[PDB]
Amino acid sequence: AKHHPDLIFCRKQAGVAIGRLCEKCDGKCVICDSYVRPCTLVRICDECNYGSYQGRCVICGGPGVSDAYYCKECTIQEKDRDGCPKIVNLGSSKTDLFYE
Amino acid sequence: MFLYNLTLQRATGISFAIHGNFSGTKQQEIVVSRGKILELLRPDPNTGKVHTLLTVEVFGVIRSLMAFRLTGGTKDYIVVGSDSGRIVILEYQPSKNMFEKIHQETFGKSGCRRIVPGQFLAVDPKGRAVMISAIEKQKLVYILNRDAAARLTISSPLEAHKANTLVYHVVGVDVGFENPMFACLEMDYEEADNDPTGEAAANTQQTLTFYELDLGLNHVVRKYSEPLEEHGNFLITVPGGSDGPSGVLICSENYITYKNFGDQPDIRCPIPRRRNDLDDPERGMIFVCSATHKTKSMFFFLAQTEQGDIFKITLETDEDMVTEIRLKYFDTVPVAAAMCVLKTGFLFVASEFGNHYLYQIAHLGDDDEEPEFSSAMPLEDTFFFQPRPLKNLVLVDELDSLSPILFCQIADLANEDTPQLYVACGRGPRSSLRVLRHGLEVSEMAVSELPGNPNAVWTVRRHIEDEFDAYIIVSFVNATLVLSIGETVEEVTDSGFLGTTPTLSCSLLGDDALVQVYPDGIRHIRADKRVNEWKTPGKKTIVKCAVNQRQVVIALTGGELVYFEMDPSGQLNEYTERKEMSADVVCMSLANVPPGEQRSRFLAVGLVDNTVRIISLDPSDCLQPLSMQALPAQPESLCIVEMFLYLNIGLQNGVLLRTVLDPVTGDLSDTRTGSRPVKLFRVRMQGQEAVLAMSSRSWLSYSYQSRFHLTPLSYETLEFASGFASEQCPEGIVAISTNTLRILALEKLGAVFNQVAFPLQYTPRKFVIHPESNNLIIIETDHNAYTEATKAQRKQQMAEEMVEAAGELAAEMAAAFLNENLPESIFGAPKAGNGQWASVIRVMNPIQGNTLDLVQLEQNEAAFSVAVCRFSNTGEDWYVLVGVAKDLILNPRSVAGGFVYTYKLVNNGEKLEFLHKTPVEEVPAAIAPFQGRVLIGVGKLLRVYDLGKKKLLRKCENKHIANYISGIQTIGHRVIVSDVQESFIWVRYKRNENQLIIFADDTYPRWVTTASLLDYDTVAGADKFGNICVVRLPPNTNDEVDNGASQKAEVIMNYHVGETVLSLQKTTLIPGGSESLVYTTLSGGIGILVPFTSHEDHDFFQHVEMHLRSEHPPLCGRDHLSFRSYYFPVKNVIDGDLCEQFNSMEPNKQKNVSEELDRTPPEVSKKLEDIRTRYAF
Amino acid sequence: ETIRRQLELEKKKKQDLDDEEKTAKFIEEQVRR
RNA sequence: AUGAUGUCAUACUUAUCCUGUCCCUUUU
RNA sequence: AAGUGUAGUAUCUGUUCUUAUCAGUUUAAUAUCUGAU
Repeated sequence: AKHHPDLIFCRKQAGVAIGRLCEKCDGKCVICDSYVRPCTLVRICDECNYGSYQGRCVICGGPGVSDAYYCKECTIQEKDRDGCPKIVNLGSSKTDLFYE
Repeated sequence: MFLYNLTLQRATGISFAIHGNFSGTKQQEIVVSRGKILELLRPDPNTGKVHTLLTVEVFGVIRSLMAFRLTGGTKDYIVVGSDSGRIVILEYQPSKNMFEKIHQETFGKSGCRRIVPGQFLAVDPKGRAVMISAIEKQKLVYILNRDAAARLTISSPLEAHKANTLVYHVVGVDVGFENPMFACLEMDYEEADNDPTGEAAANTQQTLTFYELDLGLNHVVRKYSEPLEEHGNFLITVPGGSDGPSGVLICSENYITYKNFGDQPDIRCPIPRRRNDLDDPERGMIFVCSATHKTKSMFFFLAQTEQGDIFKITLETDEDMVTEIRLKYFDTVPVAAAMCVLKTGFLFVASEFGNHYLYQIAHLGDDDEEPEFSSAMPLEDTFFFQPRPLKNLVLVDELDSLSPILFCQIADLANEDTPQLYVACGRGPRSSLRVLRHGLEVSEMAVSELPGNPNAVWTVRRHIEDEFDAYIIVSFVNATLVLSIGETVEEVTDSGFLGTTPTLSCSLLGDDALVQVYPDGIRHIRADKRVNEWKTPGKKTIVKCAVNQRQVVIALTGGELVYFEMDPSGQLNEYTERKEMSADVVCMSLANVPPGEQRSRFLAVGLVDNTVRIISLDPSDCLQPLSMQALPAQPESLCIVEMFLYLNIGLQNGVLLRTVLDPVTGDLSDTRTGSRPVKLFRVRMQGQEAVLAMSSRSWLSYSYQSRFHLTPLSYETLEFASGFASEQCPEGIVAISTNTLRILALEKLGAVFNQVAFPLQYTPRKFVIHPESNNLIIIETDHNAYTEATKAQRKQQMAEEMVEAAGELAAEMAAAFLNENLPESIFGAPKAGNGQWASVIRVMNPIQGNTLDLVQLEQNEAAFSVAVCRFSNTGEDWYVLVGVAKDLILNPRSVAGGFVYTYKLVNNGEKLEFLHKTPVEEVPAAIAPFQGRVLIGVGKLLRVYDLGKKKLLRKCENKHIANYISGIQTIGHRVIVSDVQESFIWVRYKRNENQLIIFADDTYPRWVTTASLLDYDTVAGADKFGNICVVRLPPNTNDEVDNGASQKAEVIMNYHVGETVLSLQKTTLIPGGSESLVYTTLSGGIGILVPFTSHEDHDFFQHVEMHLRSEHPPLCGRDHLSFRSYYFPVKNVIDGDLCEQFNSMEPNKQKNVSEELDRTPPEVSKKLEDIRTRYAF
Repeated sequence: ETIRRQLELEKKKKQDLDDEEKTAKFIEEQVRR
């Protein structure tokens, strides 16, 4: 991501699941990282949601509230048809913040 | 140049085909998939006529079409594989007549990528799963499951990525509720990718990989792998379970192999060949297509070969294994692209070129003298086939669908003003020069001369239960006659009219009661022998009348009208009022009693003072005016009809006015039907009521997919009209012409254009119009074939070879091979050759169908271009220059030499003579005039030659061409040269110095296939990749001259045509309209691009497109911006095809569009119809 | 501010409608010929 | 008369970011 | 006379190669580096 270049997207095969984003990251684009002009809905991976992994935030990684969508800039650029955009990695962010 | 796309004729070619009960009823439907449009057909079981039940533009590249039927259902889904990575499962909606998207799931990126699934799509037999596979490195398996509400839920897909595995095809295995399996003909490419010696490239055999989708493991796995002897071409799943055994029959070059699963062995059967066939021995045979007739008793397959000979495969099955493969010559069919064996004994065979076919399955393949070649029958040697005509099939109908339109010329080649579109399409024996004309062909059932001066015609039935016509009244100038319609048309007098004078009207008043009106008065003749007459009080003459289902209005002189009501007991009650109009009535209109109402609400009356008025016919406002309407001309007639109704009125001029039906008059529309009076009558066709015209042309307007549309009838003018119906005549027009009768009928309800072709021998290349003779010279050239003299030489050689066998020598069978020449069009053209080709010059009468002149080239020759023009040094001798090439080849290793035969074309433009024969250098592909000289393209050289004594003296040469001269457009001073790999280039030819110099070039390249001169600096060109562009030179172009080149031009127009266009000569279509660019397509479509003459109109169209992009998107999941910008981006092109969905859009979508546009939905409809009326026919 | 263009837009629409009516009348007169 | 070097300061960009938890380690 | 942290970038200050050659790595080529006179 623009805020977290050291992140690793899942890039898994798409499923039939609809994801949700954390309330703190409400409205943020999953790929474009923008805040306006959404086009398409976000599809979660099959393994990306199974029990405890169900209901988590796509980008924020926390408990989701609202249903997310792909940014229109990402949809027109043929970017929304990619793999599962689940943030599997968690590093270089919120690591030492718990220490503070 | 803001152009607007307009599709006049949709694509008729069939690319994919499926057959099944998709309508959810007992009827069997046929789903056809063209290049960019889907269609659903429900042909007549009894009538045997194929009607286009539904046609919807997919807005995408339909690459695969496979059906689906869930377990325990009675309605089949439709899997639509597109160029996009979205797998779509749609379902029919006959209640709304719209294709409903049941499920849509994204799989990958866009574009027909190698790693993009869409090249192969399969559905299992159990209906439990579907599979999508790309050309390589992709395989997804989607699971279908029934919901509690019977909602087909698409589960997540299974990943089956197999690297370095190229999939040749896919098919479903047979499983009776067990672990299903899917078969694919895979080929490994990774091993040969690391073989510099080239050895591992060979010994790389394709293998049948059967992957099992374990329902328990929920993951695909390589279940079985089985190599084959040679590479295959197609697969067919033998149905298993309770019906037949499991297995997959694979066709390969001169072989068909049944190798089922388990311990079953491989059974082989070679492909037969034609006995003493003139084809090449090195050319093998492959299964072009195959269908299966699954029955509860047994199952057979019908497979078409490369030569079109449809063979009948029967799977001889043992107790638990395959016994043998029984093949038999079923029939001889054309080059088959798809085959569907539907119920009720029907076989829909769609060819890759030419009209479709729909035969009746009469013989089951057995009980005949034809032999059955079986896999157990040894041979060493192939079983020679004895072809014959259609013995087991009968051709019921033929779906025209004019496909490959190689060339096109839209001009008044005939003596008429309505220009004809001479369009050549076909493939060798399937040649057809269709002179398309915008109209409707009325099948003349019968015609009979009427004496005197016939004035009017009407047709009244016998009773309410009568399913056919009973009486036909013909009002002469001084009398009226009646005829009884009972398959015995003769005189009739016992009807009860007593009309010794001309009658003003005659119809069926009640369920069986007749109501006649003559100038003497009215006469009600009930079902019994009774005729209640009612005289006209006073000297006022009956001016007009109008009947209804339960009401009858009469109009005398001075605007004195009278009403009559049909009582429930059959009594005719006279109106209790004397309604006086503003003036005398030129005509009146009255609607029919609907099912719910007992009479009409409003009734129309037009005065002689050019004004119409509708008055309430109800009792609350009886004889009360309701709404006025302006008439700028003398009203000629009036008519109202349903389909949501409308009111039409023909004026005294050659034009008419239509408006919406309501308590008041709404919008207004007009079109010149005209140079004749606008007469109108009622008719009923296609299960819909409509208005039949009577003017200079019979414009027959009817609803066409929720949209009014009208074309004229291709016949003489009609003076009076009425409907006729019987057992022989389902629904037709009984019409009175000038002293003649005509019982015509037009079933073709597909509003488009009618045509009749003049076929040829070889496939066409181009056309040249003879100006003085008004003839047409077509260059018939087809490669991979032999000449007629070549065929004779080969036949003589084969005859000598057969006679050299000395087989009791005494076998007098060679005469049958020498004399009995099978039909090249019916039994196929036995042609071959890797480099052998053939050409033929032909000049034929366009109005006629005869070839006035024919000329044959050599056997090793091949034509590429032709033209006709006069020489500057010569007089009025319009010479025909035709270029051809010898020893050519599709592979990149052919040139040999080029020849430009100099045809004389004399004797009143009807006598060709190739005097001069100047030889070319490379491969000639162009010839045109320029300053009286002949500008020709010799490869990468432009030669301006002058017609000499021996050969065209090359008076000037230019060597600036990049790859090869693909097109040459001769401007007044410049010349547009379009290369094969490079874009257009404008070159100026200084005549004083005699030097050609490239004036500029293009920025983006395009494989130009055709071209057109738009203006003095604008040039339009197609693209081999399916694009159409328009380059306009700037004002600063240095016409005087002395990254690649100096001067460059800009791209002023860009739009994806969707289908490969190959002809563009936009000029003037419907006379009185604005000129436009008519563009053809290789898939049988003729569209028209026209400009937006208003910035406000451009903004309105842009807003409409921006709204429709999100309101009513396509079903294939492709985006309009992507569907239009596939090869190159869009540049000022408004896709009117997507705009046409506003008429078919839902009501909520219509309201949303009207709100976003700040106008009415009928406002948008009128705005859309205005462009079609102004710029098209 | 947009109301001014809206009034001007309606005026231009009426002018274009009158021009289209004249063009249709001319085309009808030509078709009569 | 451009540069390489790297302790030590300085401006900037990523619409960067403050309630984040042991809901999961319960191995002897 | 107040800002917290997570990654990266540039402009500032101080120092160094008149080593003649050969071979190699590396470089687009230099350069740098590695061994001998």
